[PDB]
Amino acid sequence: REHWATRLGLILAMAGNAVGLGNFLRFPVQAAENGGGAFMIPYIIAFLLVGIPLMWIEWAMGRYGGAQGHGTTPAIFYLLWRNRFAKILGVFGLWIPLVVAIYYVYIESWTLGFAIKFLVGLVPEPPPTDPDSILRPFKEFLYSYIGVPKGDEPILKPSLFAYIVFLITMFINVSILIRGISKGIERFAKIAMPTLFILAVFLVIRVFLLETPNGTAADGLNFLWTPDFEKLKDPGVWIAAVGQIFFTLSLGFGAIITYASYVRKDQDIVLSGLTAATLNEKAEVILGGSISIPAAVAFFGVANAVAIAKAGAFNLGFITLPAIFSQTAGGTFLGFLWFFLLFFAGLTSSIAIMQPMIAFLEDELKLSRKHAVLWTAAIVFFSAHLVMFLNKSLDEMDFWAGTIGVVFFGLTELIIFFWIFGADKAWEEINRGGIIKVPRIYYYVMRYITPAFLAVLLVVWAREYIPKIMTVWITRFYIIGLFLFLTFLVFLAERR
Ligand code: MET
Ligand code: NA
Ligand code: NA
Repeated sequence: REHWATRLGLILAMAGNAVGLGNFLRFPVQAAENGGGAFMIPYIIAFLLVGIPLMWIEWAMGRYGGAQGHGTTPAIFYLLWRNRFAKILGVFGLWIPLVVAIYYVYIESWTLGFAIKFLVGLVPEPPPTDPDSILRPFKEFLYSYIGVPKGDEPILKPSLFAYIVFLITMFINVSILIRGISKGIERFAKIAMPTLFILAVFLVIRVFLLETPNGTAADGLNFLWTPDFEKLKDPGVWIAAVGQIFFTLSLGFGAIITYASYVRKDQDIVLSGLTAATLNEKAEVILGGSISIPAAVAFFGVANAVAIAKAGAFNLGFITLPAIFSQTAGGTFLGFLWFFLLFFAGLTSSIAIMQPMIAFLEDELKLSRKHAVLWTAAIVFFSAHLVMFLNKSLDEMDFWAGTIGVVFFGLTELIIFFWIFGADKAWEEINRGGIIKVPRIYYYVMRYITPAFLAVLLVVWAREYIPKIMTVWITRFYIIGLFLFLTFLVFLAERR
């Protein structure tokens, strides 16, 4: 079985798995929509009670399975719980990263295409002192690239350039993935993560220098770090906080498990997972939180920044921030750096979510690495046409697979590992070979606090939020077919 070549490379590949678009696009939106600093008290709490324990649990399950040649949750759930229903529940660990990949690589292609056009200077030229006169050209720029209808008709018409960039992005993902774990993902992570850090630091420094008559970036930093204890009672704040922790840490996507399956049987996983989780949080709260919101607040004020963030997740990243840059010296090249930062973040994360499907085809169906990568590329590329041309299909996939799915699967893996497989056996497997050992209190957090926390979250989410959500049926129909297809592939694997 393949294994990570170096200790540093494993850490940077796991950091590249965690540090993604969610750090710079989803997190600023989630923070601004939920009270700014009010979002930060539950966030930190969730990171301590859910993020860190589930990270260690997914690392342990990955390495345990990889020691037996299984990097995917169907086989791993069966090894932890010899039952056919465990294999069915494992199918979710292939279904989530596939559906997430279908729209995540497409969003990644957006960043690459915007990076290209901004580098070449093919950007709108707003008239040099109206907020709408500056925002509207970039709103049309994004709407033309993805093909947003001027009305609400549910058909999208992406530009030919966007489609070509999507093919190029799929090609780039394949070129990295086809070279394996050590010579592909690891070697590229060693390059992308320093590039990602440097770009983020330069953007943070440049944003800190922004001052307009409406405020400064310091006001955005204040808003982000001003506590609001009156929101701690709101369940919606905790739902967003835990969902953001799940998303940003790649928990419940099956990616951490698959990556950890290439960690050697005796190599450390406690400090490694802790370092990767800490690197992700530094990138998120320090770097991600200091670019979008501070620049937005500096130009528009705290009032309009929150309103723009409420306009959607893409508005802050693809319309507002490029427009704000368009009013500063050289801001087009600054916008290029922003989208290039986003692209490397998306790329290091997209290779991670597509590795589970690759690992299943390699481990269980005995396909070659080339054919596993190429067939995974085919399934993702083909299925992506649904997201490309059917309006609001991307949102439905992110809800079922990337939002409810990850929390349900996180509770599922925790219960299989710490309740069915054995709390003491799981604790021994987590701490085995660790350069440091997990604090004793976390044993009770993993056994009682985390599953009770996640169970209450899911119950609240089901009773209070999902009935309202219940052409979206086309997307539901298709992703159900994807689950049946993976179920059939699991059936073929066990029959072999
Ligand atoms: C594509 S891996 C899941 C998302 C990733 N953790 C992010 O923060 O963007
Ligand atoms: Na992240
Ligand atoms: Na990434």
